[PDB]
Amino acid sequence: LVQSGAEVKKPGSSVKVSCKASGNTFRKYDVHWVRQATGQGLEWVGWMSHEGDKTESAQRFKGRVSFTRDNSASTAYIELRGLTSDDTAIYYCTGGSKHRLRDYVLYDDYGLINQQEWNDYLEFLDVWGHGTAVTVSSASTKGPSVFPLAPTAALGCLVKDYFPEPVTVSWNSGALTSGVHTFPAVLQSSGLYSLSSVVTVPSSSLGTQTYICNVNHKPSNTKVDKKVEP
Amino acid sequence: TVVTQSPLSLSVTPGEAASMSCTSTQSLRHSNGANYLAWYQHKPGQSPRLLIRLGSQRASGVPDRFSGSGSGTHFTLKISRVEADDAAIYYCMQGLNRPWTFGKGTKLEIKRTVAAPSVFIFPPSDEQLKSGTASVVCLLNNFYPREAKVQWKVDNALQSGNSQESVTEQDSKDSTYSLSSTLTLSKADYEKHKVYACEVTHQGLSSPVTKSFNRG
Repeated sequence: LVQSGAEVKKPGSSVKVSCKASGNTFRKYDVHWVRQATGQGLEWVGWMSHEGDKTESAQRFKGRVSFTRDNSASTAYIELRGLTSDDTAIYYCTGGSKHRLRDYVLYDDYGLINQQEWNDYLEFLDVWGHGTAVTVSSASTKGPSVFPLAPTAALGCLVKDYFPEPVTVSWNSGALTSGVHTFPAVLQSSGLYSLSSVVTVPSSSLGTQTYICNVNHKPSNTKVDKKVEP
Repeated sequence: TVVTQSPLSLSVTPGEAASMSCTSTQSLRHSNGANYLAWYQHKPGQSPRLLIRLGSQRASGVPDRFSGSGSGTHFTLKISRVEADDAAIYYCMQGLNRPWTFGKGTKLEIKRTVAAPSVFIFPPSDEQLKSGTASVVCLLNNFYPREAKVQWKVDNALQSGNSQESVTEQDSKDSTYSLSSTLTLSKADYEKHKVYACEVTHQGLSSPVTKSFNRG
């Protein structure tokens, strides 16, 4: 499925995230939302039934979320509020298979149904989306500063103080997919990120060979081709 | 109703069995004899994939090495003849009681022979030093297992609480890890000291490995 793109929000604002289905996947399937924070795992958030008669959330989100759909049937929308930095995660919309079952029934003297209760049971979540990352922070957009790392040897680039994520780091414009290592970024006390990318080459080639790391921070239109020599 | 996975992490030599377990407090078996516990895999930077539904049934594409099992409160995912492609975090999810809850997850990593890291040290660039900040980086390269400790030392003084490290996900080819630690310092305090060392400790080494440099 095709979700909307990454969003950045100040603590206490609201986010609305989109999801789109292929044809009528949203009436053969129920619509859910799962997230995953930094040190967290998969966490169900809420759901909304294709029949349209049930909308429920996880406990933590009661009072904060609102799950609506476009009544052209095409688009799903989640809205989250009271935003903490804990609500910084990748948000996945997905389909679901529920079993609507009758668990209780009671018939009257006339044979009619006097009492009944139907319940939904989750069988599986399938056809997932690509995840819409939400960053709840105080900082603003910031192009990174790229610094050289210089001394069989090692060398690389240092991508310093950017916001938000992500940042890609290619080497030799894609010619080098060997001996490279690009690490997870770390979140600094500045509220900004810093990532490192290196490559391991033999020193006999340091004078002969060229090594240009390609850095692209799309949120702030910062693209840098930095050449690394000792 | 809480469901808990065990163990937290798995170490499997490729081509071996891997057995996990999801255990729930209340029972997950609906009165129709259907257990509502699904299994999912999640490889990093990717969307999670369903592999086992209704306790034992497999979804479209899941090889028969992944076998769902169990009933009631005791379920079990089993990966037989694991490959490097199967290192991931596997999540069980109950679907009987509201609210529906995911599991804590069980991480699977490839067991390997012990590999020591190759250590490198990078002084701050002169480019960076004009900004008032200095960033020294220590590189840990292609080691296994993941457990490793770096100790920053400035003029033979153990630094603690001022650095920041980060490890890569397990490599698909050699099943190793790599760590990057960044000691940060002011341009003023960088210039008060001469020796910057990086003492790496890993079970692949006989003794700890220190990689140093001197200002100038």
